[PDB]
Amino acid sequence: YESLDYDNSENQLFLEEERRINHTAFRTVEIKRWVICALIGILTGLVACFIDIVVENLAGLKYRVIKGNIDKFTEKGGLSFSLLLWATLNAAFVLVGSVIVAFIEPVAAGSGIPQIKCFLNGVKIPHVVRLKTLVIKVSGVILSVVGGLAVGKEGPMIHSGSVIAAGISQGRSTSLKRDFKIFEYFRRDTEKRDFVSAGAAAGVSAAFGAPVGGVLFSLEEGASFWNQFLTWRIFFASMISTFTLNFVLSIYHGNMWDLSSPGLINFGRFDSEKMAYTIHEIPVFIAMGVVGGVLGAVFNALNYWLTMFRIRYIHRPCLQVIEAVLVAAVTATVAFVLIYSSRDCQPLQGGSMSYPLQLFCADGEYNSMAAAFFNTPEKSVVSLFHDPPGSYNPLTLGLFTLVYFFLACWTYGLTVSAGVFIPSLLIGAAWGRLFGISLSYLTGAAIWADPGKYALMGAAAQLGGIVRMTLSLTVIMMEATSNVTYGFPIMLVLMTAKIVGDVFIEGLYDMHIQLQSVPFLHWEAPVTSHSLTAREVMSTPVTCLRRREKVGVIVDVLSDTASNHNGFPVVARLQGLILRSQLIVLLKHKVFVELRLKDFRDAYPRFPPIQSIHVSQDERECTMDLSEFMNPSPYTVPQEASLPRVFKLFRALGLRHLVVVDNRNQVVGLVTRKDLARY
Amino acid sequence: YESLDYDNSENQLFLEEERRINHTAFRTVEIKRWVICALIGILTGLVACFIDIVVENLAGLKYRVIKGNIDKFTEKGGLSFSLLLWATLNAAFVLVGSVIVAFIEPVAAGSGIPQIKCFLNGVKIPHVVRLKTLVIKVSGVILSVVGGLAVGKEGPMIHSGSVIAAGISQGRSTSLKRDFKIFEYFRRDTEKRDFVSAGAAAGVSAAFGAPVGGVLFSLEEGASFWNQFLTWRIFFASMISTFTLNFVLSIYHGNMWDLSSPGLINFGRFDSEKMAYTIHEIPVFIAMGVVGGVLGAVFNALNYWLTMFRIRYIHRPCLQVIEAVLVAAVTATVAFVLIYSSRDCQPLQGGSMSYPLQLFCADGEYNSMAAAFFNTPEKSVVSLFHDPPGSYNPLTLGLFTLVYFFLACWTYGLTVSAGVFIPSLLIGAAWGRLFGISLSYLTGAAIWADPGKYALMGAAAQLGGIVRMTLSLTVIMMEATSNVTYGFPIMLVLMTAKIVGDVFIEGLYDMHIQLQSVPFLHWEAPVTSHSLTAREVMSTPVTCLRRREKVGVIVDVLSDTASNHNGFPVVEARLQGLILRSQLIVLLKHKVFVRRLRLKDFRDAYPRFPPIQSIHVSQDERECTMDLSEFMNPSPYTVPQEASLPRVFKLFRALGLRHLVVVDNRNQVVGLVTRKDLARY
Amino acid sequence: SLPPDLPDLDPECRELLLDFANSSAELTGCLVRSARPVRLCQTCYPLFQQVVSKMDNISCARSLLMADRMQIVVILSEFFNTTWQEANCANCLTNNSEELSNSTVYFLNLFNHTLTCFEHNLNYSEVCKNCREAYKTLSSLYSEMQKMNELEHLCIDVEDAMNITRKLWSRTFNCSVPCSDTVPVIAVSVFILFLPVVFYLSSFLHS
Amino acid sequence: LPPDLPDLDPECRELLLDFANSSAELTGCLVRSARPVRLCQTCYPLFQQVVSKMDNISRCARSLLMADRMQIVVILSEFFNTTWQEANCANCLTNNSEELSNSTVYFLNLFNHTLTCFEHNLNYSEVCKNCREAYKTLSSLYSEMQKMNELENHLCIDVEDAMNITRKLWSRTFNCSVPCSDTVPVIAVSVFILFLPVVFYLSSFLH
Ligand SMILES: Nc1ncnc2c1ncn2[C@@H]1O[C@H](COP(=O)(O)OP(=O)(O)OP(=O)(O)O)[C@@H](O)[C@H]1O
Ligand SMILES: Nc1ncnc2c1ncn2[C@@H]1O[C@H](COP(=O)(O)OP(=O)(O)OP(=O)(O)O)[C@@H](O)[C@H]1O
Ligand SMILES: *[C@@H]1O[C@H](CO)[C@@H](O[C@@H]2O[C@H](CO)[C@@H](O)[C@H](O)[C@H]2NC(C)=O)[C@H](O)[C@H]1NC(C)=O
Ligand SMILES: *[C@@H]1O[C@H](CO)[C@@H](O[C@@H]2O[C@H](CO)[C@@H](O)[C@H](O)[C@H]2NC(C)=O)[C@H](O)[C@H]1NC(C)=O
Ligand SMILES: [Cl-]
Ligand SMILES: [Cl-]
Ligand SMILES: [Cl-]
Ligand SMILES: [Cl-]
Repeated sequence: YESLDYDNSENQLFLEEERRINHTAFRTVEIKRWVICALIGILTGLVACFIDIVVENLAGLKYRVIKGNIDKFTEKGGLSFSLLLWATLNAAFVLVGSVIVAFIEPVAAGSGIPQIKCFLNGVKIPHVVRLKTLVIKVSGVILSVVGGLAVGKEGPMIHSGSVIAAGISQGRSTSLKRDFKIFEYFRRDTEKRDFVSAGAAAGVSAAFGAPVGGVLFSLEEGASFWNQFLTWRIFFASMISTFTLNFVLSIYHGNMWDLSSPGLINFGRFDSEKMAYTIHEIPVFIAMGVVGGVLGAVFNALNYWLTMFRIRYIHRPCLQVIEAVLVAAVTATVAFVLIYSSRDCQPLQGGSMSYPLQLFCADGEYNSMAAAFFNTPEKSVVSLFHDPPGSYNPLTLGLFTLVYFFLACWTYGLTVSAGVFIPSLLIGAAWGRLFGISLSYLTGAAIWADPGKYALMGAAAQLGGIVRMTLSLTVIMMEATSNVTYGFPIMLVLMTAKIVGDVFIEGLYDMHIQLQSVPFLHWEAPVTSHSLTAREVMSTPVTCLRRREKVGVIVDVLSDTASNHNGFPVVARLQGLILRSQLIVLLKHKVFVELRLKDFRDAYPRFPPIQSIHVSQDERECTMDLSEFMNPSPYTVPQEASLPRVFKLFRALGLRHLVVVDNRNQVVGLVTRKDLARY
Repeated sequence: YESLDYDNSENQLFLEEERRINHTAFRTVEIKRWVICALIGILTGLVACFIDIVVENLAGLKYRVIKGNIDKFTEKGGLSFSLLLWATLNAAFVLVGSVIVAFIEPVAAGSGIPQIKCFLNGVKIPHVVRLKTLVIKVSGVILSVVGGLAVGKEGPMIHSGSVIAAGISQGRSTSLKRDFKIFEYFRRDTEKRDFVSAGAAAGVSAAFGAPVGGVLFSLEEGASFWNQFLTWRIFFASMISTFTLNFVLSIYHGNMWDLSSPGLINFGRFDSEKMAYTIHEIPVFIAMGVVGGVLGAVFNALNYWLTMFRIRYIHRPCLQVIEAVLVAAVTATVAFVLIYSSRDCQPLQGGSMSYPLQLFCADGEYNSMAAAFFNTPEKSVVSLFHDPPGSYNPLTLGLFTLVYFFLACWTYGLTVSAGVFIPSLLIGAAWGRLFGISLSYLTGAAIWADPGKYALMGAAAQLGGIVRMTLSLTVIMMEATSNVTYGFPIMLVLMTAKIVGDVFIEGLYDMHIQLQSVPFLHWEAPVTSHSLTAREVMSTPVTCLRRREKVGVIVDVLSDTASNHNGFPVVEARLQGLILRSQLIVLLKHKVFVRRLRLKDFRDAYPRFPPIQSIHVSQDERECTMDLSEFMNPSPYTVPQEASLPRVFKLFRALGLRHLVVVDNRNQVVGLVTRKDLARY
Repeated sequence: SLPPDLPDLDPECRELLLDFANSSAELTGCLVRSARPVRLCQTCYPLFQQVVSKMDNISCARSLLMADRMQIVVILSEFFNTTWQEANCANCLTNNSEELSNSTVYFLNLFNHTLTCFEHNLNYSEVCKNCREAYKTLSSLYSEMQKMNELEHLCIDVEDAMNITRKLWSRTFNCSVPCSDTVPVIAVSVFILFLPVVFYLSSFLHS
Repeated sequence: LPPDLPDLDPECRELLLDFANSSAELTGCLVRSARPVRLCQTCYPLFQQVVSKMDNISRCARSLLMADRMQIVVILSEFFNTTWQEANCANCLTNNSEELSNSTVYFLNLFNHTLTCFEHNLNYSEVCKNCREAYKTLSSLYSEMQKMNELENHLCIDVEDAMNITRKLWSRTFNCSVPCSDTVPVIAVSVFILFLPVVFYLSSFLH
């Protein structure tokens, strides 16, 4: 794992080009960023529209075929053969969607939220923003939602928008050998991390209909200095993506004048009279946050021990395709078993089923366990919300909730592309609704005991107990419900669920980051670590170069095979810092004492190794002056600076190599991400 | 003007303090920040509720006295006495309100928003966060609004919440001379700027019902590194503020479980399906942003020249009182002349006029120019958004929009506590409704040309053109209209308004900052600035101190009476650290001359440090030394002298610094950057 | 022997549906007959109260009321209630819908006297003179009852009468007040608007 | 007096008293065909003539409809149209509301046949035998009409009430049920699939 070099060099070639660009009148590299942020938002909204349309048509076809087969063998009596169809139809879509993740690109597995959360921190997962990853993740999340797994499709929209963002901003393909002569200025890691931040915000905004929650998501992960123009561009892209999704889906729904679907999930309207809360049920919400904190801890611990089994045993690509197919057949079978043995029936209440399956009901009514399945989980989240009381049976809703918990915990580390927000919101709104049935039983039909109000708090509690998002998730929940007064009980519930969750276990997104062993700087230094200085956490025998260094020892430092370093201060008073990629581009063009920033950005993705460049014996005795190619003002800390002081220069102004100096300006020690996340 | 000193020293007394409070059984200090922020939110919400109830009951009594005499003399004759009564009542309330700002505390004049932007930027305006400043701004807003001025009350909640947040964060009242010592740790100005940010955000959320707009307001100002738990505490204080206002106003109005008043102004709800927008009126929205930018530039130019007239000629407090009285008298007469001469009558539908005048109307009808006045401007804004088409005569709104534009521009620089958000929204919703009446006439009453929707876009356009804030104003408008899809045209309109307005003149808050010579720092380096280096920005001769030197050098450096510097790098001439003036005064008052001096001894005189004139050292004390090792900042931030100006400006701004030491190729101090050399460009 | 209420009703509940159908057709025809001269809250206030009694005598409730997705008796009683509380006919009735209250019959008496005094004095110069005091005491009583309601719209029966009287007095009679009051308003307005230029010149010159 | 202010024009009082006559008739028709829901087939000419009598006044339009804050002739016609749209009586009528459509008159004749067979076949086992063949074609014709009117996008209330009575009489109160023993093959395929994960997890753990 390598870091991205987000801090610019500001060398002589940087200063010479920024003078050349501000001599051509009406300097235009700033308007290009606005064009790119608009295109990022438009394309993220279009990919969300493509996923939504394809998933609803293919799921419509599959459930229509399965419904037509249950209806045929109902009174004839061959319902064993109709379990075999739905087990096979789930297994066939999950087979195709798990081969393309396990055999072609395994970084597409799961949601890409830990990987983009690691990219905005500053490590590069190796294939995270390639075009092949985008294609596989979009086709795989479609094939895994159609394959019937206990998953969602909103989580993978963050990674898709970030890949689009890193793709169109470069003006190159890099997989197709296309060099468009259009931008060429944005091919550094500063611009890329800024645009991927914009694309991740656009992905959140398309997923939930929450643009400001997407902006706050991008500001939490990627916790930098305040940049007014970047936050304004990110907000611009986020609004563009919400509007583009809504506008193309309203054309497809046949109206175009009702901009009514801003996200991929739409919580509805909470301005009702039954939806109002009072101050006396604030500790009821605190108790629900306690319950959501302890169930998310059980969810995370059972998934930790399930992930630990799989890394040691189910880790061959053919062996993890077979696991996903079996989970698909078992979800089909457990759904059919709960549907078959269910007894409550129910008539239509205005499109509340959309595949009304009469199995054994009384010819005007329909099987209501079959309506908990056979729906999208989004429609089930919206229907546990907003329904009038008496709409659910406590036995069947309680038995659906218990089963879906283990099905969604057992479907998270599978080798498919898949989200976990919508399973968490469905688990929480289900036991949130059941808490409302008991409240409406123990107090009579009181107006404040509306069970659709408690599904919201329960969904917030379970989503906060599994993944411990507080500030962005409160704004997402408050912005999807269109009610600003709900953010006070929602934020109390999310505080309580984070505290009660963090006492037990780490949290689902951080836990897989920790199991994949990436460095991953946190928000602050650890609490019992204020007594350390910089001289404890630093790398003390620093390998250095000089301003006028001989060439035969530059190639000797870069060829060591035990000390794979990428940052070299050039000195022994500190004069600056040079990178490994720059000083390989210096040796390729033979820049000796025996280049105008186009060349240091020409070979920019995947710089060549030192075992690809041939220096003759006569050229190992000449000199390479590094004085105009080095970063002349690197960031330094004194040797006595405390660890919270050096943690916050590193994380905020996102650094790669931090030099520790004496009071003689003598280089003693070097600080990077590994030296500074191991405490 | 001085700076905050927001960066902690982290001297050996600070390390001793943290190490000592970390060995106790339980560390309570992070939990105390949460109860301080909850109290900040509760008290900000209660101050907003007090202002709302008192303005409602005082202005309710005032218009009944005026309506009772307009209705009395309208058939017998004598309507000039009702004009004299209304001008005299306005003059009396604005007399009392302006005499306590002009003579007692002049810094409470206007809204507190430029002063709070300067405090979050790191400038100390000498009275901002102080108990006498609070009680005159709270009472002066009531007397400014009840006295009939073309102002709003929602604007100065930000300064009120900021003063509450800076006052209760200490357990000490420096005005009433009491000390209930509970919050001694937080007397250190790193905490104080972090608490004022939460109080400003709570003021924004109690003003508009927009909590995320408060957090984004106080993140734009105070543009620091990302602090996750500070931002989460600010969001906590902001939510508690809007909830406290909504809960106590629901108790006051009856129907306790009807939480329908999140802010002091409530835009209503915009899901009526006549409010929906399309994609082809996106360039119609861009055209309104051009109009808002041009009209806001006109507004700011007229207010600039009026303010430049008032600096030179109307600066005695008595003349400022007379000027405030004459504006309040003229506002009554302008309103009365437009009510008297108007020939527009309409019957009442429901609660629509709230003090109707059947002046010359036909016994079941009421005067509609009398309903543009005699209402709260919040009610005029809300009615301009949600009334059906055909509810406004174009000539009536035209004359009201024309005279209220010039009344609001003439009232802003007065020596009263008063906001300008609500007059800007009312100006813009007024011509925005006229522009929807014009589009509904050309298209033959099309459904997409609903004029209430265009009142909303024009209000945002005018508020963008007058004060040129984006990204905080955009989220406030999204969160008050309760509509996510509206944030796309509102963002487009605010972009267009800011871009069109910036080519003529600065924003109103920026103009009132720079008219009073405040060393204010913008978000980045001005134009190109990579051609300008750190060597050419900073002060080239630097007065330093040694680590262990005689105090006669200390007294002579501190009592120069021609420079008045507050930061001194301590050297050998290699840099060793940084010592302040205040710390050095505490080191001189106690006779710490060459371990019984803990870090609580620097927080004893913390707002008011004594001058060097209060320290008396003898001829024998001047010859002994003072080892500045335990007390200096052992690691100040430092740039080399070849550094670019954006690399200098970004480091200084994001850390809240007030001293940045410029250094050699060795560790030898060659310069110093101290906030006015970054603001001279 | 098909079971009761599945194909058709038993005659103990059928006849009860029939005499709900009797008094509900009388009330609808009364609402249309006494509609434009709005005598609604006084012509058939007893026809409304017999409907509420017949709606109480059906509580065979699960037979008639709640047996279908289209509950005709329920929606028709909701329509009659929504008409009755929007017309505010409780203001025209005294305490328990026995007869008209004293205030409303006094107002209708004054309205009858006002229209007869209009009719007697029938170029409407004889109308504005000699009939003004009846209009003034009528408007004073209307304002008194309108404030008496707001302490606790009026009844539509008296609001239409005042609407007829005001629309008759304002237009097609053109009665009005002369109100020669423009000149002192001009004087006091020009005197106050001239104070800012005096203040601004006097502060500019003396400096 | 002037016309229309305290009273009505004589060519306007007659057009209110005929709309009063047909509206009482329509209200009585609704409540008499309320619970055995014969609504859309009994009350269609009364509804059409109420619509025609309003069209003959909206073509003294200014003197009846737009003359008060409460518009009795408007709100009662709008109530009739909301009743007519919510019943979906246009499904029961053919093309121009002249007579009952062929689909509904054919459906309502099988409903009579099915109820006569229910009556003649009166232990409910002789009912379940010999009459499952009529319930089957009745339910299939109902599904045919339901998808047929879905080819235009509830059905008519006249046919939904008949099918509701028939299903409510067949499923409960006759308890005609189909046994359909299919538990044993369903359990055996359920246990076989749920045993595949423990085989996969053990055989990958041992190997
Ligand atoms: N020039 C150097 N001299 C000595 N130690 C170094 C040098 N550069 C890095 N290290 C140390 O090498 C160890 C491994 O980090 P590594 O060398 O991979 O970092 P890097 O190449 O600077 O960047 P990255 O973290 O992105 O890989 C750390 O302890 C780091 O401090
Ligand atoms: N110790 C110092 N030696 C020399 N020049 C200094 C020193 N401190 C400040 N200056 C410079 O003196 C000028 C006046 O600033 P001033 O002395 O008021 O700064 P300060 O009090 O240290 O900081 P501030 O006023 O911004 O809080 C500035 O150009 C500043 O850079
Ligand atoms: C079929 O008949 C049943 C009763 O026999 C109807 O049930 C009632 O429906 C109304 C309106 O939906 C509810 O308010 C009542 O509570 C229901 N009563 C009972 C006892 O369930 C049902 O609506 C009819 N269905 C159709 C399609 O007409
Ligand atoms: C008084 O009478 C006038 C008409 O003479 C009423 O005005 C009507 O009001 C309704 C809605 O309130 C409109 O739909 C009509 O178009 C209006 N009529 C005309 C001719 O414009 C008025 O409502 C009456 N007032 C009261 C209190 O009943
Ligand atoms: Cl998801
Ligand atoms: Cl996810
Ligand atoms: Cl304001
Ligand atoms: Cl303001």
